[PDB]
This record gives sequence, structure tokens and C-alpha cells, in this order.
Amino acid sequence: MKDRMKTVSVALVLCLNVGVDPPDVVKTTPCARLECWIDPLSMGPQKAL
Amino acid sequence: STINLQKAWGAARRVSKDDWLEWLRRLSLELLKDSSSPSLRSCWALAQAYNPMARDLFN
Amino acid sequence: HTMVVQAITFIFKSLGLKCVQFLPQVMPTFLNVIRVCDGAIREFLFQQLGMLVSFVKSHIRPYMDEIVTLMREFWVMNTSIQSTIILL
Repeated sequence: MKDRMKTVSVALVLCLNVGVDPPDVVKTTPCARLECWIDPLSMGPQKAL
Repeated sequence: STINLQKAWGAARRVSKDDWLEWLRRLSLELLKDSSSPSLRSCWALAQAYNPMARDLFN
Repeated sequence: HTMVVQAITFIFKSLGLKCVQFLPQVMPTFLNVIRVCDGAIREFLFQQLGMLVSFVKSHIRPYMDEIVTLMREFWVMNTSIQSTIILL
């Protein structure tokens, strides 16, 4: 296996923008909300983000 | 869309209880038949059969 | 009977994905009407319910148990109602 390679850097872009739903979506009442195993609506936007 | 409306408005020749009641009924039903909002218009067909339903969409 | 529901459907189709607001008001009574009526209107009510479900898509979850119970009760070898229930 001559063609060795590696990965060195990672960039994490998150377009969350907690608290507001985009126009395209209408959501049910319970709905699915967990993100990375955190509920974003139990805190403030900045802390959750 | 305001020819029947004018007739319903400017009759004003009623001389009896029933005549003025007929004026009221004609005015109410006509207002439903022609309304910008589609939700109200859809009720017209029912109002002609059930009167008590009228007097509720009048305002 | 007929007009009352014929209007309601027309409203939903016109509103779009905003009729959900009225689901709690309409659904509990609607089902109760199907269980207690005459053999002359049940097919029409089932068809209108199918149209309502088509308009409402996923927000029809909490009433599926009662809907299924109704379908279970009123499925019979009669040819007429079977096609309506299959389309539903």
C-alpha cells in the first residue's frame, strides 16, 4: 500500500440559528429537536450554540 | 360585480315587517355571494338553506 | 350533512399548510359523527376524510388509532364500501 495519505485539519460550519424556523418548514407539536444530544430550547441561544 | 349590489341597496320601498326582513335577507346573502376572501363565499350555499347561520357572518 | 362538510374541505385546500391549527377542533367531532349516522352518508364521509388526510399529510398522527378502529368496524364483504376504504 504505497499511496499513504493523512488528514490534518477539520472545519465545522454550523448554520443553526436557534429560535427561528425557515419559511420552508412547518413542524409538528412534539417534533424532533435534539442536536448532538442537546436540547437547544432549554437554554439561551448563545449558550446552546 | 356591483349591479345586484346596487339593487339590493337602493330598494328602500318596504312598507311592512316582512318587507324589511326580506331586505335584510337579500342584503346579507348578496354580501356573501361576492366577497374577496374565498373562505366566506363557500358558505353561501348553506346560508340559503339555514337562516340562523346568517346573522353570524353579517359583520 | 353534505354542505357542512363540503364547505370545510374547500377551506382546507384553500388555506394550504395552515389548516393544522383547526385540527383539534374538527377531528374529535368528525369521527364521532361517522359512528352515529345513516347508511346513506357514510361513504361520502369516508371519501371526505380521505381528502382531509391527503391535505394534512404527517400531522394526522394522534387520530390514527380511532381511524383504524373505524375502518376495522366498517369493513364488510359489500362491494361498494370496499373500494372507498381501499382508496382511503
